[PDB]
Amino acid sequence: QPAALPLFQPQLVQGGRPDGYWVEAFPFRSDSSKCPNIIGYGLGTYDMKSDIQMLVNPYATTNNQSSSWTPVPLAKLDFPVAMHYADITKNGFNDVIITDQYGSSMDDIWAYGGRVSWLENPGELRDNWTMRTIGHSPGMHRLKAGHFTRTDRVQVVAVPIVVASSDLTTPADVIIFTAPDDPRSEQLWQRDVVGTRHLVHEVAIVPAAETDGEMRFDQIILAGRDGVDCLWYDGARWQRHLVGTGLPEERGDPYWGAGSAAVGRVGDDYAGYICSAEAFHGNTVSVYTKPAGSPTGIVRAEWTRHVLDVFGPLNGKHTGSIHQVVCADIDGDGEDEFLVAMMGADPPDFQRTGVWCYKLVDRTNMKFSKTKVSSVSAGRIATANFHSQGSEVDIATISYSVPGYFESPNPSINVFLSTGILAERLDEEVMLRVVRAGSTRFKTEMEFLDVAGKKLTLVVLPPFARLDVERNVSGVKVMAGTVCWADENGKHERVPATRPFGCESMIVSADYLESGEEGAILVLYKPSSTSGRPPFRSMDELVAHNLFPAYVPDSVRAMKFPWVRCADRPWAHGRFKDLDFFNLIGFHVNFADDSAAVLAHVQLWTAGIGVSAGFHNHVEASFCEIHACIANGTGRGGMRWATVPDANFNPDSPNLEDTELIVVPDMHEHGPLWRTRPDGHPLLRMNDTIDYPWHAWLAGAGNPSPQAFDVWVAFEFPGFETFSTPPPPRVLEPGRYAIRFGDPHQTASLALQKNDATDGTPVLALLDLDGGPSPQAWNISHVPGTDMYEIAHAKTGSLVCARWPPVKNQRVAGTHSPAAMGLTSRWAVTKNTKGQITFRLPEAPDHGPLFLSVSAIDAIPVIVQGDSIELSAWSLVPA
Amino acid sequence: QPAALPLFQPQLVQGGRPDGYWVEAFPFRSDSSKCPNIIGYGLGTYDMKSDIQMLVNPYATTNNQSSSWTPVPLAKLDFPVAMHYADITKNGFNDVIITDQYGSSMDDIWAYGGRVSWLENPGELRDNWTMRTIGHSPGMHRLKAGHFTRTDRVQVVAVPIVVASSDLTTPADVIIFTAPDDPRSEQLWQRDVVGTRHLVHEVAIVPAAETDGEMRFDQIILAGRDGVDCLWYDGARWQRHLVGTGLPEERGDPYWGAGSAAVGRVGDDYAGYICSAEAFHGNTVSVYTKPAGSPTGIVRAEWTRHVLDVFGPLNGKHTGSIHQVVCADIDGDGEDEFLVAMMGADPPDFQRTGVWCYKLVDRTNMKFSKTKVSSVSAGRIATANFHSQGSEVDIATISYSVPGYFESPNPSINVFLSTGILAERLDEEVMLRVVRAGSTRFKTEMEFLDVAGKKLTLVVLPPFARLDVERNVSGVKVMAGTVCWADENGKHERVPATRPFGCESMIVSADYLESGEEGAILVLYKPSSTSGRPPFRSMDELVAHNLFPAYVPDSVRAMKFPWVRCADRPWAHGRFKDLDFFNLIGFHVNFADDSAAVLAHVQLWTAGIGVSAGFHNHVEASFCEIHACIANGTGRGGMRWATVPDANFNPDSPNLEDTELIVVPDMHEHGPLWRTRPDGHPLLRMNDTIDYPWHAWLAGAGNPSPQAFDVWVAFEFPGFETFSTPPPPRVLEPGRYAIRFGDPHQTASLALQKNDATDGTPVLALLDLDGGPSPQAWNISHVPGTDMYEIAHAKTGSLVCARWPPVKNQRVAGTHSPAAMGLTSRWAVTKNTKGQITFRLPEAPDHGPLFLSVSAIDAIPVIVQGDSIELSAWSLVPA
Ligand SMILES: [Mg+2]
Ligand SMILES: [Mg+2]
Ligand SMILES: [Zn+2]
Ligand SMILES: [Zn+2]
Ligand SMILES: [Zn+2]
Ligand SMILES: [Zn+2]
Ligand SMILES: [Zn+2]
Ligand SMILES: [Zn+2]
Repeated sequence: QPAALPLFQPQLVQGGRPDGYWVEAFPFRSDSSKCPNIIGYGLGTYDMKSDIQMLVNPYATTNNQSSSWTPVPLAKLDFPVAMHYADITKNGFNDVIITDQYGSSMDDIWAYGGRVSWLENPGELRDNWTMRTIGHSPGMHRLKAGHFTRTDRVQVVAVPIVVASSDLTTPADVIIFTAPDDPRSEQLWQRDVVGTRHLVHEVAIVPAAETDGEMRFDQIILAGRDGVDCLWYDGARWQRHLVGTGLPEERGDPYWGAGSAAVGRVGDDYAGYICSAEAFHGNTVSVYTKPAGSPTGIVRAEWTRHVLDVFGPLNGKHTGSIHQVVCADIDGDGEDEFLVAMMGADPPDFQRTGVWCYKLVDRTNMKFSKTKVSSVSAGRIATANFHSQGSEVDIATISYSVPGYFESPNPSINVFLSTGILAERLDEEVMLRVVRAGSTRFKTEMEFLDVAGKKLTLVVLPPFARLDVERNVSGVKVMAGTVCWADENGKHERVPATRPFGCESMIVSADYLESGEEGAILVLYKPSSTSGRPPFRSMDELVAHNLFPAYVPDSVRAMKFPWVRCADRPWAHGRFKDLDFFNLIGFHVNFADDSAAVLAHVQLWTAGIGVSAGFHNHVEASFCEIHACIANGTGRGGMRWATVPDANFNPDSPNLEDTELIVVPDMHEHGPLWRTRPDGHPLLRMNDTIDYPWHAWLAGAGNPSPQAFDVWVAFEFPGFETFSTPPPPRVLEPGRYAIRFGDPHQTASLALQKNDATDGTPVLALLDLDGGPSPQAWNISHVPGTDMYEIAHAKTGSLVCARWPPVKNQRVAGTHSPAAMGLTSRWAVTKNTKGQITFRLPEAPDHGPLFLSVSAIDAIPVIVQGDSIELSAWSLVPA
Repeated sequence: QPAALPLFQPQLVQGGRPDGYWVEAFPFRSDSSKCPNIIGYGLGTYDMKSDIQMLVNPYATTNNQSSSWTPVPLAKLDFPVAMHYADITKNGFNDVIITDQYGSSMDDIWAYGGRVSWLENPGELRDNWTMRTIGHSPGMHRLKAGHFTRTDRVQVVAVPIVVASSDLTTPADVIIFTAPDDPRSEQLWQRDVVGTRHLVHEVAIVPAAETDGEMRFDQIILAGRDGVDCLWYDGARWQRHLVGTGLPEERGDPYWGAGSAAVGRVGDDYAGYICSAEAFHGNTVSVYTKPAGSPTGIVRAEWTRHVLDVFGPLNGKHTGSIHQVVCADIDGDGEDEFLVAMMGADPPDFQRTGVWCYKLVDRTNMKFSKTKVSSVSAGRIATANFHSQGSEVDIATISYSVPGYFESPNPSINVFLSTGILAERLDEEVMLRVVRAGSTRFKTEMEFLDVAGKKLTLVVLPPFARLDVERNVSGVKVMAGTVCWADENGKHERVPATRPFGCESMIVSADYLESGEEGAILVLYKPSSTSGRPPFRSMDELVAHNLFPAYVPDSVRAMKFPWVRCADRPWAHGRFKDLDFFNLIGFHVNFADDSAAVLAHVQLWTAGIGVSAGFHNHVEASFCEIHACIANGTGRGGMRWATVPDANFNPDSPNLEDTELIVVPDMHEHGPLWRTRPDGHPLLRMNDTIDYPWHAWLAGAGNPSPQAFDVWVAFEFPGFETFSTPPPPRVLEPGRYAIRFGDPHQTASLALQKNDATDGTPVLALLDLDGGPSPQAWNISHVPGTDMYEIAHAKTGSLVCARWPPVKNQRVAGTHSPAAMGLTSRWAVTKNTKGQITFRLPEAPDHGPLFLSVSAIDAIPVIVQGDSIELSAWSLVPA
C-alpha cells in the first residue's frame, strides 16, 4: 500500500491581523516537542510596531476543554524578520532568538539595524520577556540556532539578504554567533563570519543527530542568488558543497538562483532529495536528485536540478508567489513530502495561494505528484504535532500580508490538524468521515460518547498497528478490517461479524491488540467513571455525555445525545406506548475519500425488564445488522428469531415456542441473523432488502422491581458476504505457493499469461519443463469474516477470477476489478486424501458447483467446471 | 409538509476584533434590501475609540469572484451603543443613525453624553462620513428610525436605559426626534418626549405597511423593567397597550420585566405571537399568546405570558446570557421563527453561547421547538438576504465582548448563509449535501461546472415551485421528485428515469417549468458562452471550468476538473490504451439530513468517432444508471445492449448483431437498460448488484477526420422501481375517492379501523348503512416514475399495505412505514367494462397475482388474494 495523505481539520488560530509574515512552532520546553505553542507576527510598518505573539496551545494541557489559542505578547519590536529558538540558559525552557530593526523593505534598510537578540523564557506564561542583544548586521534576514562548531553553547547562524538600501549585488556575511558561558550577563556574543553570499533568502539546518553518524555538527543549507549550498564544520575547518545553482540569471531581473530549499528524508537517507523554490519570491519549484547508489547525506553526492512546476510569470517587479519550502513526513510513511508556501497573486489565482503538498511517488525515477492542502495565503509554514503525542504532522500557516506592498485579505494564522477522522453535524446525528485503514500510516482515536460506564471511541488503525488496552476491561467491536490479540488459548480475531447465530465477547483479555494487513476501524469501549455503573435502574442513571475533543467543530461539541422513549420518536407511528424502550442517535461512519461510501450507522437502545423491542424484519431499509450488548439487565436479555416461515409467525402476538434465543451477555456481540446462502452471500428480497426472519431484542422476563435496563449498540452495515453454512474444515494455511496440476510424472502450473497485470489477462496452466521457466508464485489469503479464499498473483496482485457469467467452461482471467462481494474471485477450499486442494466458486442457487480447473489432460486454458473432480485437484507447493 | 429549516453555510466576515456589541444589516440604497452591507462595532474602552465599520458585501455586485468583506470605517466614536438607518436626505442612499458618548458601563454614565447623531451616506464607498448631532440624553441606549407621527420626515425613537451612574430606579424619557425640512443645515432636530420607562433594553418597530391597513403609523414595542408594551400614534394622540409585565421582581435583584422582545408573524397576522428574553441580560425565554379568534395585530388583543426556557441561574451581578430576540421567517413558510442571541457564560456553557432558533410547531396550543443554529457568542443578530435576490433569510452575528467585563474569545462577525445545498471537497470530487425537496420552502441554485457549452447547475425546488428557463435552450435532468412544463402538445413530465429503453429530450420547450407535490432536485443545463461550442473537435476545446459561487468553501472554489484519458485512470488496469475515451469526475449528491442518503453520483465522459466505451454489466458496484447526452459527435452516438444471454456475448470482441442501438441525440436522456420485473423492480444478482445485460456507449462509426466527440453525463442512482413491462393502459385519474365494494343494492366501503393513524391498524370494508356513518375518503396518487398507484387515507395519511409477507389471504393494514420500493403498498391498476377498478401488488416471480380484496360477500376484514376476481372489483366515487 502506498500511503495516503491524512485528512486535515482546519482551525483559525488568530484572525483579523493587520499583517503577517512569520509563523513558528514553538515548544515551551526543550525536553518536549509535542503540542508546542505558535509564535506569529508580521513585518510591522513605520506606523505600528509588530507584536511578537506567542499563542498558547490549548491542547497542550491534557484534559483540555478549550479550542481558544491565548495570545501572549513577548515583545513589541521595530521591523522584525526571522526567528528561531534554543535553550540559551540551559534551564529546560526554550528561549526566542529574533532579528529586528530590518527597515521597511529592501529599498529601506536600516544602516544601524539588522539586530539579533534573544528573549529569555521565564519558565511561566508572562508577557514581555527580558531581551538582550546578540549582535548586528544591516539587512539581517534569516537565522537558525544549532550546534555548528561546538556542542556546549547555543550557536546561531544569521544572514542578511542585502547590506544596504537597494543594493542587490553586494554579498552579505554569513555569521555565526556563539553564546557566552553566562548569557545573562556579558552582552554581545562571540562572532565569526564563515562566508559571503548573495541574496540569501532561506537558512535550513540538518541536525547532526539526523545523519546517523555522518556528521558531528549541524549542516547549514543556504538558498540564495548563488543557488543551493551546504556549509559545515567538521572539527577542523569549514567546508562548502554546492548542491546546484538554481534559476539561471535573466536580463533585467536581479533575482536568480533559489528563494528557499529544504532537505527531504527518503527511508534510511536523511537527504534522499533536496527541494527548492526559485528564485527570490519566485514561481518555480525544482528538486535536486542524486544517482542510484549514491552515499547517504548531502556532501558526498553529486546533485542535479529538475524543474517540476512553474506557477506563472513574474510581475513588473520580477516577483511571484512562492515564499518557502519545508520537508516533513506528512503521511507517516518514512519519506518526507514537501510543502510549498504560496502567498497569493494579483490578479488573484487559487493555484498560487495556500499550500501544495508534493509527494515522491516513484523512488526510481524521482517523480512527484502534488495535492492542494490549503487555499488561503501562506507566507510561512510551521510543522509539528499541535494536537496529540503521536507522530502525526500538523501544518500551521500565516498569511503573507505586508501593508502598502502585497496584502492578503483577512490576514490570519491557521492550523490544519492531521487526522484519520473528521466529525461533522448532520442534524441530530454526527457524520464521522474516516480514511481507508489500508493506506493510512497513523493511529487515530476520537472519543465520542460517554454512556453506560464506557467511553465509546472511534479508532482507525493502520496495517499491523498496535493498540494498548486495559486487559480484561477494554472492549472492541470491529467495523472494517481485522484485529487480534493473543492469550494463553492462542490468537483471537475480531471482524465486522462473527459466525451466523454466534456470540463472542468484546473484552480484550491481553494488554494490547494489533490490526491485520488491511488495518482496522473499530469502536473501542474504554472504561469510564463518569457515565454510571450497572445495574442501570433508570434512564436517569444512563444520561450520556458528548466526549468529542476540543479540536472538532463547535457545532459538534455543542450537541447533546438524549435517550428518547421509542414511543416518542417520529418513526413510532403510535407504537411502543408505555414501554420502557429507549433510543439514542447517532453516528454515521463513512469513508472520507471520493467514494464517500457508508461503513456503518451506529445507534443505541435500552429495554427494561420484561420489555420486547418488537419483532421486525427490515423490509423497510436494507442493511446487515450486528448488536453489541453493553449491559445485560437480568443476564437473560438477548435476540430471538423465528424458526418458522414468515407467514407462520405473528409479530404482534408472538409465539415464543417458534423462536430460538441467543442471550447476549454484558460486553458481547452476536453474529448475523439474516438469511444467507451456503457460502455466506445474503439472501435478498424483491425490493433489494437483506432478508431476515422475524427477530427482536427481548429483555429477560419478569417484573421490573427492581428495574435493570439492557443497553445495546446497533451496527448497521451495508451488505457483505459472511461465514459459510455449515462451517467447512480448515485445510489450507494462507501463504505463497506454486499451484500445480498433474502427476509427479508431468505437471502444469497455474500462470498469469506473460505475467500481464492488465484486467482480463488469461489464466493458464503452463507445462513445467526441464528447459525450465519455473512456476509462477500465488498469494493465497483467507478473506476475513468468511470461509473463502482469494488467489492473487504474487508479482502483479491480479486476482484469479472467472469471467462473467460463472457457468460451466467459463474462462478464468486476472483482474483488479472483482465483482462485488468477490462473487467470481472467492473460493471455498477442500482437501482430498492425496492432500490436493479444490477451489470452488460461491454456488448460484441455480447451478451446480464450479471448480477452478484445467481444460485438458505449451499452455492449457484454465476454466471453471464442476462435471469432473479430476480436472480440479491442485498441489500447493510453498514458494 | 411542515417546513424544515434550511442549511447554513458559515462565513467569517471579520475575525480578531478587540471587542464586539452591535451588528446590523445595512442596505446602502433605500430602494433595495438584498445583499446589504454589515455594520459592526463594540462599545470601545477608555483606551480605544470604537471604529464604526461598514463591511462591504462582496456578493452585492452581480458577477462577483470574491468572498472578502472590505471594512470601511464610517466614524471613530467614544462609547457608541445602538444604531439604525433611514434615508434622511431623501436621495436614495441610507444614512446611519447612531448613539455614542454613553460612558463605559451603567456605573459610568457620561452626564453630558448620550448623543444621537447621523452620518451622511455620500452615495459612494468613502470612509469618515459627515456627522451631525440630532440631540442628547444621558444613558442613551437603543434607537430606531421610522414614521411615528408623520410620513414626510425621518423620525427616530431614542431611549436611555438609565439616567445617571448606578441609578437603576429612575425612569428615562422615551424620545422622538423629527428631521427638519433640511437636515443638512439647521442642527438639533425637533424633540418630543412620549413616555418614561424603567431599564428599557430593546426597541422594536412594527412598520405600518406590515399591518394590512390596521395602522397609519409605526408601532413602538419596548422591552424593559416594566415588561413589554406597545406605544403608537393614531393621527390624534399617543396610546399605550400593555403586552405583559415579564419576569416578576426578585428581592436583592434590580432586573425584572424584559430584556428584549420581537413581534412574530403567523400567516395573515403580523402579530400572531410576541417573544421575549427576561430580564436585562437574563436567561429566561418567554412568549406572549392571545386567544383563538383574537383580532390581528397587538393593541386589540389580550396577551398572556408563558415561560418556555430558563437557561440557568444568574451570576453574582444578577445577569445571564441572553442579549436579544428577533423574529424572521427562517424556513420560508409564512410564519416567523424567533432567534435568541446567547452571549456565552462563565463558566463556559455551549447551551448559553450562539443562536437558538425557536419554531412554532402547533398553532393551536402555541407549542415551540428549538434548534441550535450557531454555537459562537452572539451579542446581537442581524437578519437579511446577504447573498442573493430570493426570500431566504441569512443570519449575521457579532460576539459579545466587552474588555474587563464579559469577554468572548476571538471576537468576530460571522454570517450564516441560508441554503438548500452545501458543498464540500472529498478528494478529487465534491460532496453536494441537499435538503429534502418536500420540506423546503426555498428554491436553491448552485452552478458547479462550465462544460461543453453548458453551465451545469444543481437546483433544489420546493413543492409546486416555478423555475424560469430559456425556452427551447435550457435542459433539465431530474434526480429526485418531478417537474413538468406545458406547451401546445400538453403537459410534459420528467422524473429520474423515463421508460425502459426509451429516450426523451431534456430541452424545456416552455418559458418555465414547475415542480410537483414532492418538489424536485435536478441538474439544470444553462446555455454557456464560456465553455466552447459543438462540434467538439479535441479535448482542448472541452476544458471545463469550476463555477462554484464565491460563498462556497475556498477548498471547493480552488478545485479543477480535468478530463483524463480513461487509460490513465487508476481503474483502467491496462485497458483502453490509445482510445479517445475520456472521463471527468465528479459530484456526489447526498441528503444533508440524518439519513445522509445517496441521491446520485454524477460524472462525465467523452468518446471520439468510432470509439466504444466498452461493454460491461456493473457486477462490480450496484447502481441504476441513466445517461444524458450533451453533445452527439456524429448524430449516431448512443447505447447498445446485448439481446442474447450473458454467456452468449463476448464483450472483448462484440458481435453487434446481437445488440440493439438506442441513439441518444444532443440534450437527450435514455431510459433504464437494466433488467426489471414486470412491475418495475430491478433484478438483482447474488452479490446484491442491479443485473444489466452487457451494454456500452459507442460513438457513431467512421474515421475521426474530422474529429467530433460525444459528451455525456452518467447519473448513478441507488436501486428504485421504474416503469412496467409492457406499459399498462391508463385507466384511473389520481384524486380523492370513497372506495366501494358490492352491488348498487348493498355496498361496503374501504375503511381504516376507527380512523386510527397507528402503524398496523386494520383496513376493513364497512357496511354502508342508512343509519349512515358515511364512507371514509382515500387519496389515490400515481407513484412518479412507475405505472403504480398508492392509496392513502385522507385523514391520517396511512398507506394501504399488505402485512408481511404478501401471500394469499394476508391481512391489510394502514402504515406510515412501507417496505422499501413500496413493495406491499403499491398497486397496478386495471378497469373492467363495468368500470370497476382492481388493485394488484407487485408480483413476486414466485407467486400468482394478489389483489386488494374483501374477505367475504359490521365490518369485513380486507385481504390480498388472487383466486377470485369477484372479491377485488371496486367502484371509485369522487369524495
Ligand atoms: Mg532556557
Ligand atoms: Mg440619504
Ligand atoms: Zn521573502
Ligand atoms: Zn511521507
Ligand atoms: Zn433487527
Ligand atoms: Zn445589553
Ligand atoms: Zn417560518
Ligand atoms: Zn453501464
